[PDB]
Formats: sequence, structure tokens, C-alpha cells
Amino acid sequence: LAPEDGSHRPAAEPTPPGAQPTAPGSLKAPDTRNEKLNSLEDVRKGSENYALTTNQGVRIADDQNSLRAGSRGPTLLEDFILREKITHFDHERIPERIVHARGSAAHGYFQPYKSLSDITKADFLSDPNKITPVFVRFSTVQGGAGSADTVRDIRGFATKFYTEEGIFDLVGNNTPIFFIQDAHKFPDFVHAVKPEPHWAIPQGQSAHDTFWDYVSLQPETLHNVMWAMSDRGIPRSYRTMEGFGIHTFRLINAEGKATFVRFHWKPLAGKASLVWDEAQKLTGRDPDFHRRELWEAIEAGDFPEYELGFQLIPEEDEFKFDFDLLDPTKLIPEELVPVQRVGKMVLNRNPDNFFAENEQAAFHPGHIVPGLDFTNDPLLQGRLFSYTDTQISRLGGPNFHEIPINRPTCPYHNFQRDGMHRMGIDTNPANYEPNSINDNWPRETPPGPKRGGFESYQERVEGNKVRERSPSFGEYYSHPRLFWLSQTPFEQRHIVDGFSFDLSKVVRPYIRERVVDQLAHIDLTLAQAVAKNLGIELTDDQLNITPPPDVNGLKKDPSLSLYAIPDGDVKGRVVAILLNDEVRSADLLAILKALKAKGVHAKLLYSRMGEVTADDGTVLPIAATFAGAPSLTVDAVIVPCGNIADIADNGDANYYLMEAYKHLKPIALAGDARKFKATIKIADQGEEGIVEADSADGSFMDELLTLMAAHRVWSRIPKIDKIPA
Amino acid sequence: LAPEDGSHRPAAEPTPPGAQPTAPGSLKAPDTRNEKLNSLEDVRKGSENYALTTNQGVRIADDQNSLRAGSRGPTLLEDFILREKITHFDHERIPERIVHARGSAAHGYFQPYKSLSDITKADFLSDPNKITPVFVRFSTVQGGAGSADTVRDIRGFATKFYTEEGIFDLVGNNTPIFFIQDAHKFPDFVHAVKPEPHWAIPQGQSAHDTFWDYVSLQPETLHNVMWAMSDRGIPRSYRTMEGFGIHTFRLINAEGKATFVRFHWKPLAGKASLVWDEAQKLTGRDPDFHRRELWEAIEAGDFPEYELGFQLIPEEDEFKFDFDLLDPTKLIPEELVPVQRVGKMVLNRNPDNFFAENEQAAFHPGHIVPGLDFTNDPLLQGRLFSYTDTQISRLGGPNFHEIPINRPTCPYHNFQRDGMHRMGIDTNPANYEPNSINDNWPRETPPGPKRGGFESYQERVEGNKVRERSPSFGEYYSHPRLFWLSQTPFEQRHIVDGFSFDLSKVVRPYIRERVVDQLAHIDLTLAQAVAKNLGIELTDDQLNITPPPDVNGLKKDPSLSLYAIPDGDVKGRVVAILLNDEVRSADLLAILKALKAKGVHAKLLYSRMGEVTADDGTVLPIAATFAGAPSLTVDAVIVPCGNIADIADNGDANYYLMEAYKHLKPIALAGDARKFKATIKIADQGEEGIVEADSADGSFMDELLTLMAAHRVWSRIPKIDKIPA
Amino acid sequence: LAPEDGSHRPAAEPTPPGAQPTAPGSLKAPDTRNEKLNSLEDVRKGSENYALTTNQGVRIADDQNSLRAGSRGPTLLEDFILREKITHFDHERIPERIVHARGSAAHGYFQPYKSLSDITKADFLSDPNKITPVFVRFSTVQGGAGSADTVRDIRGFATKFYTEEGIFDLVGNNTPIFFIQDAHKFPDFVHAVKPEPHWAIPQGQSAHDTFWDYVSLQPETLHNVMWAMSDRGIPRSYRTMEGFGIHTFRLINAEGKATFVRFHWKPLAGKASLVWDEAQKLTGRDPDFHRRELWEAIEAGDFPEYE
Amino acid sequence: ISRLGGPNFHEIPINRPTCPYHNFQRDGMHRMGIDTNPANYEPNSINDNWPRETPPGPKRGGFESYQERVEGNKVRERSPSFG
Ligand code: HDD
Ligand code: HDD
Ligand code: HDD
Repeated sequence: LAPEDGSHRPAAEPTPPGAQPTAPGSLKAPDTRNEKLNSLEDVRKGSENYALTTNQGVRIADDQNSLRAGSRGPTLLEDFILREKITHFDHERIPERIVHARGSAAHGYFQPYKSLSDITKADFLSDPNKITPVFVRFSTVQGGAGSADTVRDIRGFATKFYTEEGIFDLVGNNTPIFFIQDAHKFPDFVHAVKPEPHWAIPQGQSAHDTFWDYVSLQPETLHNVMWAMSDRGIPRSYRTMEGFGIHTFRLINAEGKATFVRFHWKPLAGKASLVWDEAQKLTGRDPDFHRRELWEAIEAGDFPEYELGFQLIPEEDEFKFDFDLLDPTKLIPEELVPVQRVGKMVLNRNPDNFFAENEQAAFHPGHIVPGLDFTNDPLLQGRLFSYTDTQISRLGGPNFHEIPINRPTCPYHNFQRDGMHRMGIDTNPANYEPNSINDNWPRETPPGPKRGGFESYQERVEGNKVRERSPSFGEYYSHPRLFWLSQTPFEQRHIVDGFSFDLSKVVRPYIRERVVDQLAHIDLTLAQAVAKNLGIELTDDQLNITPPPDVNGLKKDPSLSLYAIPDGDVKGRVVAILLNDEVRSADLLAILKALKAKGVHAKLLYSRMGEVTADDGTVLPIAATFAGAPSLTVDAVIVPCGNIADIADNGDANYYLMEAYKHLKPIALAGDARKFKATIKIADQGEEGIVEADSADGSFMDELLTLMAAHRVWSRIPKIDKIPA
Repeated sequence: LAPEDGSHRPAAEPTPPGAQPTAPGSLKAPDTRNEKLNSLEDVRKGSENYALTTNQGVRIADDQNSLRAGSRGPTLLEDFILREKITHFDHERIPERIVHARGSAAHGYFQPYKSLSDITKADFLSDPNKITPVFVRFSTVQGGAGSADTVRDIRGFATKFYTEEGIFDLVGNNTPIFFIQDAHKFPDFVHAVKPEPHWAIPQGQSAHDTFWDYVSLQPETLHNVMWAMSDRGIPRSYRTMEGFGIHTFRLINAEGKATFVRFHWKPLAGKASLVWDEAQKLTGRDPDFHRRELWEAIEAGDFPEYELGFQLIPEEDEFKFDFDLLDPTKLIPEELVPVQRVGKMVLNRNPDNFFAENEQAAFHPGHIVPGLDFTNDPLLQGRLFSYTDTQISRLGGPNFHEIPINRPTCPYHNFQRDGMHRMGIDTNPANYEPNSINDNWPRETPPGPKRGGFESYQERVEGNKVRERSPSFGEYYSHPRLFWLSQTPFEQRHIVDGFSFDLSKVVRPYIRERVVDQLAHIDLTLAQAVAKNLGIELTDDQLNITPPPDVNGLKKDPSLSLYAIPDGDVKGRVVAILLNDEVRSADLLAILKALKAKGVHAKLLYSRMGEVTADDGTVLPIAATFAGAPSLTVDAVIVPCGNIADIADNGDANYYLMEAYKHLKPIALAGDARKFKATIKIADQGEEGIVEADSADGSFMDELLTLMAAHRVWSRIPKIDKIPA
Repeated sequence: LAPEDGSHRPAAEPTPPGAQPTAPGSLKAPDTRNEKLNSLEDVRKGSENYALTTNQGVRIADDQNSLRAGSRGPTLLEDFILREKITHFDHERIPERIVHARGSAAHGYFQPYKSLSDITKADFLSDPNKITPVFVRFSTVQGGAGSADTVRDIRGFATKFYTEEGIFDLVGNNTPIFFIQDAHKFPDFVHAVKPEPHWAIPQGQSAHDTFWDYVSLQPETLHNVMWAMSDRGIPRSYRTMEGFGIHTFRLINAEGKATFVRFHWKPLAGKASLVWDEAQKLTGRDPDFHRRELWEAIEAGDFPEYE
Repeated sequence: ISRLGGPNFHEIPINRPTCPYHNFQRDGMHRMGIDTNPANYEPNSINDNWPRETPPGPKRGGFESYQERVEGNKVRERSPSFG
């Protein structure tokens, strides 16, 4: 059924977004390999040139019809071909994850910069030339597997390391703290954020009564709520967010020394988030935006890269801060404990089948390896129970490690047997130890510097059996305040806006008031600006609440801001080029040449599909229409010259610019395209953030690419209130 | 931990029963191979020289202890090694089969004698050089997976053929008919025979009210009930029973011609059954006796062999018989339609792990291949729905064909995706057809002579949509009567005893009377004989019920008897040798040499464990004692000469002989061994079936092996009441 | 279909073993009540005088045939009555218990002799007039749900107390100790006594290599092994064996004082076991002998009693 | 059988008939109804064959399929009239 020209089928080379249909990773990049991807070969199933069969291997002659008694007669029970096909269909679905159901994943590899054997015996960190395959799943938290990507939410960032000494799963989030202190409260918190149980509304949103009810009653939540209400809660891409393990864990070296450690991922593409209006509209225009962007970046060669980093605290410093190291609502400011760079992780191939590899993957923070260990963090402690347990229903049984994506690439042998869907056929005469009948194989292995058995660090435990929160955990305001004061003025404004927007959707007014009261214990300016938007007036008492203390003398920590310290990297970003029916090919040449030199992609847009022909006869295929791929999905907009009259009174073309303008994106206007300055009210002598010139050229591209390096035009904020867009 | 002399490890070569501990098939017989066993290699897991790990590949240091706070303190929730191991244990079991839950399985291979391409295009039957791997599971029907082997029950005989054109499952039983006509009634009959629902008694027995209630009210059951009540219901081993597909199926040749077919398996070892007292006793002494016999035969190189046979009826002969070919309560007498030999099956390797290969195996009579097709048999029709449906809970979901033992060895490719425990990772860009994006692969294949798609035979259907039994099925007594008349008089007596014992356990006297009434419609002598064991007296009306008509002129068919035509073979049978402390080592040499020569095994027994020395100094190792390994488990008993004084007086030795005598087993006595005649009341002149002489040979061993070939000494029956055992 | 005389139906009065067909407890003894049995009334389904229906409440006209095109024709996919009946049958079974799969259970009640409030605040022990419904399941350990009752084995004795302040399950055995010290070894011991993995033999028996391999290498097992090898391993009936919680637990009183406790059940019918040859022969003549004995004792009014 | 975990999905409260339902079906995962019927099969005499089939009738009768004539060969074939 394919067309003549082979163009049903994508080129198996890197291609920019939109240049080719997307494809399964092994067909797209068949030369991209690693030990884990190779090991999946036993279960990869091709298709070309094969006969269509039942699952039992019987060739089907007619896959268009049920078996019936006469061609208008009833379907017959003996049609086993229909019933196998429909049975398999009828049982496709499995329970989605209780939380982080929505997520997107890829393969890649990790390697350390130098050996860490002085601080850890973990084998995967032992040698700068020893590469460890990874599989990474990014996710939201609240919504179902079919909810939208660019919600306001925390994001999950889970890395499965297939090491020589075991699977290590580093199961983190994109903020450095969690909402709650003790795992016992997790069902209460998750139920409060999830859709409400009477009507199962709202999907993918904290903006509802039950969430803000819980928050207002549990001030320990305020720190992660601050991060969620900031632009952290709406990342531009999974490539442009930070990742954190949250908990303090331990590194254990060959000599037995424990060092406390917190884990960080630093996005090498820099930190970048959307703005709210854009993020919310994008949930409607492309609810798959982050899934798509990640797949397309990998297909293009813009591999997501992250630097693993460790905050390291000696054991004797456990009590030296003014917060508890074991409290997952508290961060360790980098001004106090810097992040030591550890290694680099590159994501360089997409999966073959989303369901088989992404939906069935199982990550669990208990999956550690010798050289790592846990602490008493009471959130971390209960997570260790839940991830093994939940897999029993989600993946159908205790043999979930035999599902191909989850399998260790290193040896695994033990005495466990049976369970639903058991794949492994054990030959061992023994299924117990100690045994003589197989000479006690497989055997225990004593702990040691490498290739040793797992032994827990022998932490001293002293206390009575109590259900009690540590007094050291009972402080809730000083870290929210540190985060607040570390944000730029525009970031602070967006935080105020995020709180105001969420609370406006709370139906019960006393709940809004209680949350504003909580804000008054963090920062008066923040409390008042939220109050004003809610038509609430602070009491005298509220205006007099003493600010919480600084965090160990810190008045701000700029590492907590997305933007205070520039780190922008334009490679893999995308520009909309608004075409006309007589495009000046000299502008297009200059634009594409400069974009290509910085790995910035382009999309050619028009008022219909098909082709337009430039002034020099160059035939331009049209990627999408103005309405069909809105400015939400690109980082900047260029309008080349040519026949501007063609698009000058097109409502969609004008709206495209008004939207990109509103959302603080760089805009460049060449030649007569400068006439569009009218729709967005730019001063004749110009505006910082709008690039203009008689033609698109060297200098014009430079100015545009500098603005893109800075991500958005924050100085335009005062001007966007007036535009009706 | 293994002993210094290596005596823990079974010899990896053929050894007779009891010589070596039993072992997993690929460790016992590593040189045995077939295409299926080869393709299972990728999931087989070893053990020697490997480290003990978690399922995530983490080496375990201490597999003897939980992690606790202090060595007498509480267990910690962070012990992930304990929770993984306990979790897998906690979820070991899967539902058992609804029916046939009790069964034993082995690998083997099939080969046809000649090409049958003139009558079928089935590829596995197309070439005398085409060898087809098989996996065969034999079973009882009623009991659980943990019930006894030698119960009275029908047996299952299910063969999975891994053909080049698909899995073909031949899912049969050891009797040629079933209890019921229409699949709709299956839950009724099976509930009736199964343990009663209030108290869940009895296990593995039809001897209870509800079974006989149903039978008494559903005369269509009486034919298979006659089989079950005969010695057919207590086979000596799975090697010495017949198998039958029961239903009429079709062979379809390359030209499109349909031929009606009924399937047969002929045991090359001959047909042989236990007697009731033996079979019931063995359920107590060795409830695994048939599973053990199958395993040990294969370990010895005594492979079970069966001949596939076909009864073939041309389409135009569909109505040529007194009974409906579609009626699964009717058999086709071999005297009207002979069985044509088709091929040989040899079962030559045990599995490696019972649960993974046997318990998870899924057979379904709907799994046919091009060259075979169904008919409208209304029991068969219903089955085609059930065996697909049941696997969704039993085996966890729609991907049960990916469980290794179930996998085809030929190619399988299609558009089905997902489902719980999905192993195959599909790389096809398309998961639908028709598609252009993968040029419509995998593709449909037209039907053809070889390697073609499945098309159903275009049988003509005409009639209204009815829930109605065909009147042609409404005859219940002629087949039961043919079966009865074809039995020898000792077989007839055993049938009488079978009904008599079962009905004796029915509490409600009226159910017994109604079953006696049904018997009077079959045969008066059989009815009177059961009535008299039950203290029931036939009425005048019952005494005058006209017998049912013969079956197409036949008043008997000897192929229906176990024994009427000698087919007895001795290879793989076992003789008890009752030792004394001074054995005539010349007797032993001749005995074992004649036994060896015929492939008969020997088991040396004495009054205690350890050893004895013969007349010439030879050390005789003792396998077990008289009391420890009773006669129940052997086929004959030899008592050699020597110091008979040593055990003439022994209660165990005497009992051994009285049990063996009561169970109709051949006995041979040499020299003073003839003293034993007293215990079993033999007269001096000798008795047919008791072998005697001065020395244990000349023709003392030809005589005894001749008795063994005839299986049991039927003539002894009139004398066994006299002996209290 | 019932006989004219009515002899199909067992009398709703206590009768000795074998005098009447056995029957569902609420039809055999409809006036034996306790609070639990009363609370199950919402889910008990009768049958007499009701029409045969699908599970969706649709009356069935012909429960003897599938729907087919002609009376000798193929079965039609549209027969929802057949498919529902066969679907339910096809999915009847659930996984059996990993251990103690073979067991027999009965309803009853517990009452204390005196208030134990000086040593425990447990509400079901606070007053001798406090009656606590129980459900008790007795079991073997090794064999499947289909295995024989009078095997040599440890027996389970599990009591569910439906108290006014929560379910208390007292999950014990018939000997006062267990085979092993630390729960991490439970899968090793259980795998060793269970049928061996290659061939799944032997059912309901410790008499095999792997069991004795483990015992010989783990001397902590020897105490319970001694009990299993004694006639304790072959009880005459569940009414004539002891029960034990094995572990030391704590009682906590209202003042917060903790007392260590080990739990016992003393059979008021006394202790009695079979002898080996009799037990082993019974596994063949009546593999349901203890299940039968329990059910029939209760039917006769010979109620199992334990202190 | 997968989505709602077994063949007793009709006992999940929202799914329950409000009219009588009785039959010989037993067990299954999540089984809520405790059947007191001495019989779990029909035909039976031990419960006088209850619950009983009901002939079709103008009201409260058993289900019987309309006796449509069926005539043709067993075919996997789209009707030309659908083309
Ligand atoms: C005690 C319960 C509990 C608590 C306190 C947490 N979680 Fe969790 N989390 C789960 C119980 C859980 C889970 C129910 O077990 C999930 C869902 C299904 C699954 O496979 O794991 C899960 C999934 C889940 C995933 C998705 C992994 C994937 O992509 O499959 C991430 C990234 C996180 N969690 C991260 C966190 C972080 C950073 C936490 C706080 C610091 C946290 N979880 C607290
Ligand atoms: C409509 C239901 C139905 C009917 C009428 C039959 N069966 Fe069946 N049979 C099943 C429904 C079933 C089942 C529920 O589908 C089983 C149990 C679980 C499984 O895997 O299949 C099964 C198991 C089963 C097994 C065990 C296969 C194995 O070893 O795993 C054999 C040998 C048979 N059957 C043979 C027969 C024969 C010879 C029948 C009469 C011709 C028959 N069955 C009628
Ligand atoms: C950590 C594993 C483990 C350990 C050390 C034990 N058991 Fe257990 N036991 C189980 C894991 C288990 C189980 C897997 O959880 C079962 C099987 C299915 C179930 O519902 O509970 C069980 C069932 C079970 C039953 C059957 C309950 C019933 O009738 O349904 C009894 C009577 C016991 N056990 C008694 C004991 C005693 C007295 C023990 C030692 C003092 C013991 N168990 C140790």
C-alpha cells in the first residue's frame, strides 16, 4: 500500500523536528547502541516481509472479516482468529501508576568525570571510562497517563542505572524538597491534590478546595507549594529543568566511612520555564508538548544532557545547620554546601514501543547498590515500602524484574521461584539455602571494596518506639522565605500570580483567607500582593507577624532562581518564520544560515498548507498554518520581507505576533514586515526585544540570537497588560 | 556443604528407578535435544559459581538475617532484601486449572510414518523426515493440583505440537467419549462431580450424592460413567492408557476436500490398569505415583511411546451410522472404522522446573493449523470459547503465549499490542492494517497447499437460531451396552464393583435406586449385580426393560476391553526381590540377568535398611524394607532361596506376599521360598500364577516373565476373598 | 425431581454422623446465631421458588442447550447466556494460600471467665458477659488445597475474633515453637519442605531429600522437627490437639503496664493422635477425614471447645 | 475480567440488578454472595431443581432467541450489499 517514492518511511539519520515522521528508536538510530539496548534484542520483533499470524503462529488469510453462516449471517463461536484478536485488544490496559502516571522516557548512558572511590565504593562511580546504560522517565505528578504535559505541577525525573553490581534507581523530582515530612501522610496529601472524589475534577491542577484546605492545615507543605506556584511548576522542556533526589542518603567507601549526600541533576541546556498563560493554553493546543519535544530533540541529535552533582556533608556535621538534614521539606542551600560535579548523563535514543518500555518500567528508590545507603528521613523510609508493593498490581506480579525494560544487565541468581508470568526457567536442583545438593550455590558474598555483598551501614539507633514527629522538623517558614527572596522581581511577581490564580478557584472563601494567613508568616510583601488580588485585607496582627529567621545567616541564595544568573543555551530551541507568497530569499538565506550555526531549528508557517515559492523560484514546503502551530510552541518569531500585503491583514498572522509578544518572546521583523509593529504598539525608534532592520542579515540574526540566549524579554512585562491577547 | 565424595549429584546418564536422586531434565540428560528445548535455552537460569543476588542484581552478604536495630531489636522497614524475598514468596501461587488441575508433563517429539498430503495439508504430517517437538501433559480431572494420582477418574492427555505452521494442541482424554453433549452443561456436570459446595468434600472422587444425582437425571452421561467405573478409571501409569480427541474434527487437503477424523493415541507399552484396592491404597502410600512413574521412566531411558492414529470417515458417509458422528457421547467402533496408524510420539525429557513448564503450560483444542478444521459437535463448539477465556485469569492476561513453554517455535507477527506482562517489543511503525506506513506488513497470506493462510472449510449451515438438542443425540443406552458386552467377565465384575462402591457412598437411598433403574436400561445382569450389592431389588417392570439395540449390527467390539486382546509388554516394569541373610547368589544372578535382559527393574527388599551378604560373600545393598516399599508399587514379587528361616516367620514379608497375591500380581518362589505358600493358602500341586521350583532358574524366569507380560493373574480372582489383607 | 417422601432434605436438628446428608450451616442449624453470622445475612442468597437467571437478572428458558444455527449447527457468538455461564466457570479459581492451603473452618463464639482489665485493656477480655463471635480455620502446612488431611505435618489453628474494637486474628499452630528463628529464612524452609522444584513431588510429606538437607544444616529446626516426628504430627481430629501463638506478645493495661504473654488453646475434648500406619492409610481411604470429622461433630452438636 | 478483576463484576454495587438473580454459578475472585443452595448444578433433585428455568411467555417468561432462518456456507466474507 506504500507510495512509489519510499517517502512513507523516515530517514534513519538525525533530522530536525518536522522534517521526517517520528519513528521507533531502533529504526531511527539503528547505530546508536549501549549494553542495555543491545540486551533488549531478544524481545524486539520486526515485521517487514513477515506473514500476519495468530499469537500461536497460524497464518491468517482474511484479516478483514469474522467467520459467519452466510455473508449476512451470525458470527460463529468457532472463529478463534477473531476471538484471539479481540481478547488481546480487550485486555490491553494495565493500571496506570498511582502518581506520576503521565510521563515520557528515553535511553542513554552515564559516566563519571573521575573515580569517586575515596567517598563511595559504588561500582558505577568507580571509573571515568566505565559507561553505565540508563533509562530515564520524566513525569508530572497529579494527572492520569492521558492528562496534559504543560500543567502547573511538580515534575518527576527517575533514572534507572543498569550497573555491573545491580540496578540503581535514582527517583527524584525537579524541586529540591517535597510537600510533606512523613510517608504516613502521603495518601492524605496525594488525595488532597488529586481530582476530588465525588466528581473526579480537576485533572492535572492544584487549583481546587481540597488541595488548598490541606496546605492551609499543614504548613510543612508551604516550601514545595512556593516552588510549584513559581515558574518552576511550568518548565519549558524536560531538558531545561533541574532534578534532585530530595533526601539525604549515604555514600559508603571501601573503608566503611559514611558521608551524607544529596543528589542533583544540572541541565546542561540551562534552566527555562514557560509563563502561565502560555503553559495553560499549551495544555489545550498540544497536551503532548513535553513528550514531543523530548522525542524530537533526541531524533534531531539535541540529546538531553545532565550533570550529576553531589552535596556532601561529613557525618560529624549532621547537626550543624539550623534545619534537620533528614527533613525532606528543607533544602541545603548551595551557598552553604556546594554541588560537587560528578558525571554526565546523555539521553540519545528513544524507545521502540511506549507501552512495553515506558509504561511498564518500574523505578524504586530502594533499588540501591553497595557504596550507597539510606538515612532515617521519614518520607524516604516509607517510600521503601511502597514502590515494591505497588508493582504487584500495576505489573501483575512479583516477576516484574523479568519485564525486558526492568531486567538487570548484570548477573541475577537466587532461590526465589514461581509467581505469575514466570519467565526464568531455573535449573538449580536447590530452591533453598543452605543446601548441600548444589553445593550451596548461588552463594552469599561477604562485603568488601568491590564486587562485595550489600551490608547496611551500622548506624546507631537509640530511642523508644514512638509515632512522633522530630521537634527539629517543626519549622515551616524560613525556607519558603529564602526561596522567595532569592527570586528576581519578575519571578516573584509570577509566584504571586500563581498563588492568586489557584486560590481564586477555591470556592470556600475561608480557605483562601487561611492560606493568605500562612503567607503572612513567610513574607509580608508576598502576603499583601496575594491578598490584594483576592480582595482580602490583612489584619493588624497579620501585618505584624515577625518574619522567620534567615537560614544560617543567608538572606538569599541565587542558585534557587531560574534566571538570576544567566545560563541560556539556544541549541535545540525553535523559531517560527512567518512566510508570505513572495518571500525574499535573501532574508531566508541569512536567517537559516545563522540559525543553523547555533543548532536552532525553524518552522515555516503560512495561511494554508502545501507550498509557497520564494522570489527566486525556491519551493518552500509549509510545516503548519499560523493557527495550527501557534507561537506557544516556538521560542521566537521571525517575519522575513517579501510580499507583506499577503499577510499584513491576516488576523491569524497578527494574532501570532500579539501572542508571542504577550508571552515575552523575541520577535524579529525585516523590511516591510516592520509594518506589524502596529499590532503590538512598538515605538518607531524601537523596543528592546523587537529586532528590526531593512533586511535580515548578520547583525539582525546576532541580535535575535542574543535575545534567545536570554530566553524571554522580561523588560517587556510592564507593557503586556495593555495588549488584548 | 556438598559431601567430599560427590555423592550429592545424580549421574547425568540413564539410570533405573531409585538408583540416583531425580534431577531437572537438562542436568540429567543434557545431550537430549529438540527444536523446542533448544529455543527455551535463552530463559534457562544456572546457578553454579554465581553470587546470590536480589532480583535487581545486588549481591547479598547475609541471607540468614533481617536488618534490625540491635541483634534482639525490631526489624527495619528499610530491609529491602528481606521485603523483596518475602514479596516474591507471598505471590508464588497462580490459580490452578478449573479442571485437570492435577497433571504431569514431559518434552518429546513426533514423526509421521509417511506423508499424508493426500488427506491433509497439515505441514507436520507432510514428510516422514519432518520432526515436530511436543510437550504432553497427562492429568486427572476432578482433584486439585495437590490431589492424588491413582484416584478413579477420567484422565487428560494433552499434546502441544510446535509445528512450522503454528501450535497445534490435541487436547484429549483416555476414554473415547465424554459425559455430556452440549458445552452449556459443562459447569453443571463439573460442579456435580467436584467437591460439594457447602463443605468441599470429597477430593478426587465421584463417590458422593451430587455426582450420582446428576447422572441419574442425565442419562447421556452413562456411557462415560461405564468407562470411569471400569478399570479404565485406574490406569497403571500414563504409559499404559489409550488417548482419544473424542470429537469428530476434519482433515482438509490441498484440493479442499474435507474428511471426518477422530484422533487416537495407542500406547506402544500396551494397555494396563490397577485393581481398585491397590489404586486406593496407593493414593495413601504414594499420591504422586503416576507423576513419579512418568519421571522415572524417562530418567531410565524407558521413554513413553504412543502411536497417533486416525479413524477416517468420508463426508458422504456422515449419516451412515446408528449414532450421530457429532455426538461426543458416542464412540466409533473400530470394527466399523479402523484406526489408521499415522506416526509415533516419544517422550524423552523431563522439564527443568515444574511450575514454569508444567503448571504455566496452556493447551486449547481451538489451536489448530491449516489442514485441520472443526465440526459442529456442540461440546467441541463450546470448548473453543473456554480455553482462551480461562487463561486471562489463570496466566495473568492475554500474553500467556509469551510464557516460554507456550511460545511457538515458528514465526509469529501481528498488530496486537500491550496487555499485562508484555514481553515482545514491537518495532513496526504500524499497529493496524491496512497500513501504507509499513507497506502493509505483516501481510495476510492466501490459502494454499503449503505455508498458506487459514481459511475455514465452507460447510453448509441451514436452520433457525435454536437452543435445541438434535433428536439424533437422544439415544443413551446402546453405547453403554456395547462397552459392557465387549468387556471380559473379570472386567465386568470390576465395573459392577466400581458402581457398587461409588453408590455405597451416596447418602440418599433414592439416588442409588434411580441409578440402578438407569442400569436396567443398559443391561439386566449388570443392573441385578449392582442392585444386589446395594440391598435393592429390581421391580417386575425393571426386570422386563427391553435391552437397547446393537450398534450397526455389533454385539461387542474387543478393542473396548483392556485385556481381551493381549498387548502386554514388560519393559520398564518393576519386581520386588524379597532378600534373606543368606541368599542363594546363584538365584540372584539368574534372576537379575533375566530381568536385565527384558528391561525389567528390580528392587531389593529386606526387613531393615543397610545391607546383606549372600551365600558366596557378595554384599547386597537394600533399596528399602518390606514395610517401607509395599507391593503396591511393584508388578511382581520374587522370593529367592537361601535362609528362608530368616524371614519365613516375618509378619512384614508374609503381608508383602498376601497383598501382592490379593492384587493379582505374579509371584515366584524358589527352593525353601516355597514355605511361603502357607501364608497365602496355596496347595502343594501348585497354582496357576504362582511360579515354583528348587532353584531360581532353568525356566523359572521365562515362566515368571510370561506371567508379567499378561499383567495380572485373572484366574486367581475366585480365591482372593479367603485371605484377610 | 425431589423424591415424594421428602427424604432429599436433611432435618434442621442435630443428628449423629451418617444419619442425614450434611448441609450448609444456616439450613442445618438456622437458629444457631451470633452477631457475625447475623451480619452475613445481607449477602446470603437462597434459591427455593426463584427463577433461574443470568447474573444480570435475565430469566433463562433453556439451561440445557447452546444457541446454534439449526439443531446440529454451529454455536452462535450471540449466545450471551452460554458465555456468561462459561465465563464465570472459567474464572472460578483463585490462588491457594502459599502455605496452609489445606484447611477446614467453622463459626463459633468466645467468652472470657472473668474480666482481665488488671492486665489488658483489650475490650473482648474486659467482661465475662462479653461474647465475641469467632471464625476458626484449622489447616496442614505443606500440601495444596487438594491434599489429604491426615498427613504427618504441623497444623495451623487460626482464630478471627470479631471484637467491638477491631478484628484480632490469633494465628497459631498445634506445637509451641516454630522450625526457624528469623522470618528472612521462611522462603528457604518452606521451599525445602514443599514438593521439590523439578518434578513437584512429594505432596504433603516432609519425607524427601530437600527437607532433611535443610534440617541437617540448620539445627535451630530440630525442636519443631521433634514435634512433627512425634504423634503430635498426626492428630486424631482438630478437636483433640493443642494450639499455641508461639511468639511472645504483650498485654497492655490501662495504666500502660506491659506483661509478656504466650497464647494457648487447650482442647476440652483432650489430646489424642492417630498412629502412623492408621494416619497414612486414612490419607488413601479418606483424604478429607479431618474436614469431615469437624463438620459432622458440629452437625451432631459435639461442638469443638477450647479454653 | 481484567478491568474489574473477575467474573463477579455484577456484584459491584452500581452494577447489581435491582430484580432477583439466582443461578448455579459459584466462586470467582471477590465473591460476595454466600449461596445457601444445597445444589450448585441442574438438573438436581437435592433442592427440587431450584432455581428453575422459566418458559418464555407474555410477561415474566424466560429468554428465548427469535428463530431467524440462517442459511449459507461458513465464510469470512463481507456482504456485497455493504460495498
Ligand atoms: C510512600 C509513598 C510515596 C512517597 C512518600 C513518595 N512516593 Fe514517589 N511514588 C510512589 C510512592 C511514594 C509510588 C506509588 O510507589 C509510585 C507510583 C507507581 C510506581 O511504580 O511508583 C511513585 C512514583 C514516583 C515517580 C515516577 C517514577 C516513574 O517514572 O515511573 C517519581 C519520579 C517519584 N515517585 C518521586 C518521588 C519523590 C522525589 C518523592 C519525595 C521526595 C516521592 N516520590 C514520595
Ligand atoms: C466449555 C468448557 C469445557 C468443555 C465442554 C471441556 N473442557 Fe477441557 N478444559 C476446560 C474447559 C472445557 C478449561 C476450563 O478451559 C481447561 C482448564 C484450565 C485450562 O487451561 O483449560 C480445560 C482443561 C482440559 C485438559 C487439561 C489440559 C492441560 O493439561 O493443561 C484436558 C486434557 C481437557 N480439558 C480435555 C477435555 C476433553 C477430552 C473434553 C471433552 C471432549 C473436554 N476437555 C471438555
Ligand atoms: C514471613 C513469612 C511467614 C512466617 C515466618 C510465618 N508465616 Fe504463617 N503464613 C504466611 C506467612 C508466614 C502467609 C504467606 O502470609 C500465609 C499464607 C496465606 C495467607 O493468607 O497467610 C500464612 C498462613 C498461615 C496460617 C493459615 C491461616 C489460615 O488458615 O488462613 C496459619 C495458621 C499460619 N500461617 C501460622 C503461622 C505460625 C504459627 C507461624 C510461626 C510462628 C507462621 N505462620 C510463620
